[PDB]
Amino acid sequence: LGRACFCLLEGDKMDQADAQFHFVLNQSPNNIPALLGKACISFNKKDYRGALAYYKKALRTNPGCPAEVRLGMGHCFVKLNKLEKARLAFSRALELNSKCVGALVGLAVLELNNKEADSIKNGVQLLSRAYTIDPSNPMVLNHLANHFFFKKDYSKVQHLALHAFHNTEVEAMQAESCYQLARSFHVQEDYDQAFQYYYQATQFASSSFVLPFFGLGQMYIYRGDKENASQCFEKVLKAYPNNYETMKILGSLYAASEDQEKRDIAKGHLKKVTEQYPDDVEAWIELAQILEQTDIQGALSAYGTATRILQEKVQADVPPEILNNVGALHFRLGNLGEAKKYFLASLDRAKAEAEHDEHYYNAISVTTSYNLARLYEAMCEFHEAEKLYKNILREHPNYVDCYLRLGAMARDKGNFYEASDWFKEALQINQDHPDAWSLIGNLHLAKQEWGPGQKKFERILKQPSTQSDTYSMLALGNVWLQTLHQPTRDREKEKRHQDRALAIYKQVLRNDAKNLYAANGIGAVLAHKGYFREARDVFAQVREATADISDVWLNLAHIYVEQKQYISAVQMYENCLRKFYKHQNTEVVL
Amino acid sequence: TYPFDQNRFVQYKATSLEKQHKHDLLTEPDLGVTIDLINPDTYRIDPNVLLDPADEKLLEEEIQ
Amino acid sequence: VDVTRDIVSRERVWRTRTTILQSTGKNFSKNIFAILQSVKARE
Repeated sequence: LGRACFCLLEGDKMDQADAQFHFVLNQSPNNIPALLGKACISFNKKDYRGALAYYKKALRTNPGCPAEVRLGMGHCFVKLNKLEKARLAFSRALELNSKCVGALVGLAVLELNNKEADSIKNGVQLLSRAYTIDPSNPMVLNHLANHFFFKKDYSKVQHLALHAFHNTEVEAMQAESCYQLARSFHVQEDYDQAFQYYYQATQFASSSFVLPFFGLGQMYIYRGDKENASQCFEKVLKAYPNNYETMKILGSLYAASEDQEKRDIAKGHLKKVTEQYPDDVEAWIELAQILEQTDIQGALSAYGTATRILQEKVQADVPPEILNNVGALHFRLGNLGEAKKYFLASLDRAKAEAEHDEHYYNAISVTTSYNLARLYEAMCEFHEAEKLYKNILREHPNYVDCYLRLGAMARDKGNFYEASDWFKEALQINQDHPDAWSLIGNLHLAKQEWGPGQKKFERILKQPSTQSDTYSMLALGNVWLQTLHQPTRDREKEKRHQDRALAIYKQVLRNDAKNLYAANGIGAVLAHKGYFREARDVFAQVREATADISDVWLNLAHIYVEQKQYISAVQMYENCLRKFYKHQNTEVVL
Repeated sequence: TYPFDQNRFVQYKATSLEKQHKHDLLTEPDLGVTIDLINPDTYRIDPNVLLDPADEKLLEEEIQ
Repeated sequence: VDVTRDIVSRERVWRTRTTILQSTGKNFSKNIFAILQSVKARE
């Protein structure tokens, strides 16, 4: 016994202690605490069956025990929800000795299940009597601490939670002590210290329960520490999913774009809360906030009930950021007119944000007007588009996209307009701007005699800050392919050009397998290499990938007429004619 | 984007997730009893033995 | 100016240039590079 109880003090040689106790039964099983010390070892190995097997032998004999063998009986009955037996064991423990603490605190936790039912007997009889018979008991100190938290006594919780921390030495108890001091200073907004308490609470005993993990994760919202918030909140879902633990990962949305590790879980939480309603308000906002990459109709539906949800709690006008974005959705839909109405009422609601230069409704109106001018371009109301664009540029000339959509509008008229000059001054205001810089050479695509000169005007932002630029390097491939179909291939010149375009296409192949204009380029150059049976297959791939590429319609029918498959070709020619572009495209009928 | 409040604070509260937790009793790692074969100076095994009705219904494992 | 960072922060881009070129399905290029090597086997 001396060496077996020596083992439990140090947390090791525990099966050795059980063996030396079982050495007692094979030398002298003449009294029960010889085998009850086996059962506490079994209990601490989470074997409550092996505990209670020896624990049946306690109460049949009941040696001289003021220490209440029935106390541990009830605690095993606390395990695996044998509660009614736990109550009866703690009761008879109190009848043998009401002075003992374990029975009263056991029933205190036992009635911690019902707080709204039987509050007072938990608070005073179940707890304050345990505080009376021992004011140094870190259980009852922790429980009066969390009661005082819920009773909003934030003073004496910090009187006695420190002692509840120091008087205990096991990790989970001092984890709960740090956690409770952390929740105390959290609602007291002393978050720097309470953060440390949350981290210590997690670090002491982690597998116990997940509230310290939640405390750290929400504490990482303080001080911008939110990277570990996601990692720590993952264990909350590893604990068990709840409505609570959706919104933390939803609002803490490191999912920006093409990042499914935060985005698929965002989808799961969003359809964890969409069916729910724990006073859902913004739940549809962060629904649609990821839906803009995805299906647009889901975003529409989210905004639809989101428009409603701002009206019932108070008849509050929808903020114009919502209304601008739903008009932006309808822009890529057929709902162009009510998209315009959305932008109008967006600008009005921004005007109704009369005093909100913190939120900068003026800047929101700037981008809203940008969207509305882009819409007027879709109306082909280029007059009012000019008006809105020059209104913004006369008030924010630092902006570039309005500066070049104007240029694009005159590009529709032609190249050497102020189209080309707005484009060049967009580089003058911002030479770092890759979109405008690409559009510079896009102008030069009109001048194909400026073919070999485009190496320089597509080299300027081949600086590696801009690299990798798939769009530009495919433009290099395209200006390199227009070099072909010349009588100099036999002179190995266009063969070198074919292989150089092939090298560009291999490069864009390796850096992107899923580009389709690339594969169109490979198939085109090998078709120029005379491999047309080797071309319809590679074009078939981009054909299922997306039919809505005007080029591949032509290039497939070129193969068809190369097998003289006219009755497969001209139909797909006029299928290419089903776009609203030009009633007689010339090269297509050629 | 929407200007979301930074939710650095709990007011719902998590109390549904909190009081659902039933709290362990680990005051003494051998389950709140001094384990001793010397302090039983007394024994009820002598005449007469004592066994309350609550004590018989705790002598069962699960018989309800 | 403050308007520049003021707008480019609060807006969002869901539609760029580069992922137009990339296909919305999953069309890998091993099949493409396999036939690329296969035509080289005719070479």
